[PDB]
Amino acid sequence: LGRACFCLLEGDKMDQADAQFHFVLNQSPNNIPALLGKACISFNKKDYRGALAYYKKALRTNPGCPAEVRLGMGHCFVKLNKLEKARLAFSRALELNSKCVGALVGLAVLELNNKEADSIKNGVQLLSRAYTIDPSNPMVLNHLANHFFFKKDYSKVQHLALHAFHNTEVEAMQAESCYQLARSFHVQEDYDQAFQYYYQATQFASSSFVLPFFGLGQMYIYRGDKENASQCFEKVLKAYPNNYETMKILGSLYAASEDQEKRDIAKGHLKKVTEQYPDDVEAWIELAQILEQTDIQGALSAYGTATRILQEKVQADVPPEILNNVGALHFRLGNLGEAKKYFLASLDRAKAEAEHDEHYYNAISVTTSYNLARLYEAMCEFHEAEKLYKNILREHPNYVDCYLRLGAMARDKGNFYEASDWFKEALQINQDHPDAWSLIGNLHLAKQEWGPGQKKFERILKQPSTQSDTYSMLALGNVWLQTLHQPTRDREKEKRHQDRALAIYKQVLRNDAKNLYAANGIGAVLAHKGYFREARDVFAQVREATADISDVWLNLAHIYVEQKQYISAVQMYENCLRKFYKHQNTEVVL
Amino acid sequence: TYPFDQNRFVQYKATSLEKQHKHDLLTEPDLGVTIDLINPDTYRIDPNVLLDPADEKLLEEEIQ
Amino acid sequence: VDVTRDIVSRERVWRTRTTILQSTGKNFSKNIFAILQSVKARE
Repeated sequence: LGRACFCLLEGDKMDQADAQFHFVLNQSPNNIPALLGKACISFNKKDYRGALAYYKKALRTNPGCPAEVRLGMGHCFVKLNKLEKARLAFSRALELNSKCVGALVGLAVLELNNKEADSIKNGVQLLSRAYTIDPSNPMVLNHLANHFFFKKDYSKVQHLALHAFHNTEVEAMQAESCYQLARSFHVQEDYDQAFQYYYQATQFASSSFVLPFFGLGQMYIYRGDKENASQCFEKVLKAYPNNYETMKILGSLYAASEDQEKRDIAKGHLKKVTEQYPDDVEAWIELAQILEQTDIQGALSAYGTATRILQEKVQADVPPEILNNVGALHFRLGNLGEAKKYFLASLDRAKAEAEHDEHYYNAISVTTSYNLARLYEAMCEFHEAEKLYKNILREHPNYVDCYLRLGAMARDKGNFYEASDWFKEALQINQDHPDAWSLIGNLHLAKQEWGPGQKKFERILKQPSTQSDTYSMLALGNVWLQTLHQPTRDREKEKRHQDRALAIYKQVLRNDAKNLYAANGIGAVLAHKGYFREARDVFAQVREATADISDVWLNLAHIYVEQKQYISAVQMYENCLRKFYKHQNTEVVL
Repeated sequence: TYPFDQNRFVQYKATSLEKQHKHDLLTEPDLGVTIDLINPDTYRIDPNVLLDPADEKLLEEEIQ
Repeated sequence: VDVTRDIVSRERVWRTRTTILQSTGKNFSKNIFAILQSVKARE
């Protein structure tokens, strides 16, 4: 016994202690605490069956025990929800000795299940009597601490939670002590210290329960520490999913774009809360906030009930950021007119944000007007588009996209307009701007005699800050392919050009397998290499990938007429004619 | 984007997730009893033995 | 100016240039590079 109880003090040689106790039964099983010390070892190995097997032998004999063998009986009955037996064991423990603490605190936790039912007997009889018979008991100190938290006594919780921390030495108890001091200073907004308490609470005993993990994760919202918030909140879902633990990962949305590790879980939480309603308000906002990459109709539906949800709690006008974005959705839909109405009422609601230069409704109106001018371009109301664009540029000339959509509008008229000059001054205001810089050479695509000169005007932002630029390097491939179909291939010149375009296409192949204009380029150059049976297959791939590429319609029918498959070709020619572009495209009928 | 409040604070509260937790009793790692074969100076095994009705219904494992 | 960072922060881009070129399905290029090597086997 001396060496077996020596083992439990140090947390090791525990099966050795059980063996030396079982050495007692094979030398002298003449009294029960010889085998009850086996059962506490079994209990601490989470074997409550092996505990209670020896624990049946306690109460049949009941040696001289003021220490209440029935106390541990009830605690095993606390395990695996044998509660009614736990109550009866703690009761008879109190009848043998009401002075003992374990029975009263056991029933205190036992009635911690019902707080709204039987509050007072938990608070005073179940707890304050345990505080009376021992004011140094870190259980009852922790429980009066969390009661005082819920009773909003934030003073004496910090009187006695420190002692509840120091008087205990096991990790989970001092984890709960740090956690409770952390929740105390959290609602007291002393978050720097309470953060440390949350981290210590997690670090002491982690597998116990997940509230310290939640405390750290929400504490990482303080001080911008939110990277570990996601990692720590993952264990909350590893604990068990709840409505609570959706919104933390939803609002803490490191999912920006093409990042499914935060985005698929965002989808799961969003359809964890969409069916729910724990006073859902913004739940549809962060629904649609990821839906803009995805299906647009889901975003529409989210905004639809989101428009409603701002009206019932108070008849509050929808903020114009919502209304601008739903008009932006309808822009890529057929709902162009009510998209315009959305932008109008967006600008009005921004005007109704009369005093909100913190939120900068003026800047929101700037981008809203940008969207509305882009819409007027879709109306082909280029007059009012000019008006809105020059209104913004006369008030924010630092902006570039309005500066070049104007240029694009005159590009529709032609190249050497102020189209080309707005484009060049967009580089003058911002030479770092890759979109405008690409559009510079896009102008030069009109001048194909400026073919070999485009190496320089597509080299300027081949600086590696801009690299990798798939769009530009495919433009290099395209200006390199227009070099072909010349009588100099036999002179190995266009063969070198074919292989150089092939090298560009291999490069864009390796850096992107899923580009389709690339594969169109490979198939085109090998078709120029005379491999047309080797071309319809590679074009078939981009054909299922997306039919809505005007080029591949032509290039497939070129193969068809190369097998003289006219009755497969001209139909797909006029299928290419089903776009609203030009009633007689010339090269297509050629 | 929407200007979301930074939710650095709990007011719902998590109390549904909190009081659902039933709290362990680990005051003494051998389950709140001094384990001793010397302090039983007394024994009820002598005449007469004592066994309350609550004590018989705790002598069962699960018989309800 | 403050308007520049003021707008480019609060807006969002869901539609760029580069992922137009990339296909919305999953069309890998091993099949493409396999036939690329296969035509080289005719070479």
